[PDB]
Amino acid sequence: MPNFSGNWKIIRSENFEELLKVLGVNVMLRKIAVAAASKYAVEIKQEGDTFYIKVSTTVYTTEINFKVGEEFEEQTVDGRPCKSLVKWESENKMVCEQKLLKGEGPKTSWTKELTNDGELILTMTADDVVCTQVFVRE
Ligand SMILES: *C/C(=C/c1ccc(O)cc1)C(=O)OC
Repeated sequence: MPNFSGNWKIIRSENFEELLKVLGVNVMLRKIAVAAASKYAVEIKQEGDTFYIKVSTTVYTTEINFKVGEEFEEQTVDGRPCKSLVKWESENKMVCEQKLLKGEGPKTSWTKELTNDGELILTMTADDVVCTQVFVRE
């Protein structure tokens, strides 16, 4: 039965560069990252509240596994390791709060939501800045 499970392809990406700026990435790498972002693909497998997620671009791929409600280790958008915890906020929206393994830095979070119109919306937050990325089924 339809849930977050599937193969998703990005169609829109708002404020990605601004987010990277907040995370201290230099302009030239930001521009390359924006260009790289238009090939973001996401593969999800969901059973109950257990999730497998693989995000990839042209040259890079990362996988996470989590159970809602259970702390796990992942990276921030700028590849610093963090402790993560995901909770539901409604039937098809989840919110992840993150804490840096080492160091100090901006407060980062992310959300994933399946909409009525069959889109996947990712938001990624760093301090004051919110990046939104919209995906549709392949
Ligand atoms: C699901 C997910 C995907 C993602 C998208 C863009 C970038 O840059 C990293 C990761 C996520 O939870 O990331 C925060």
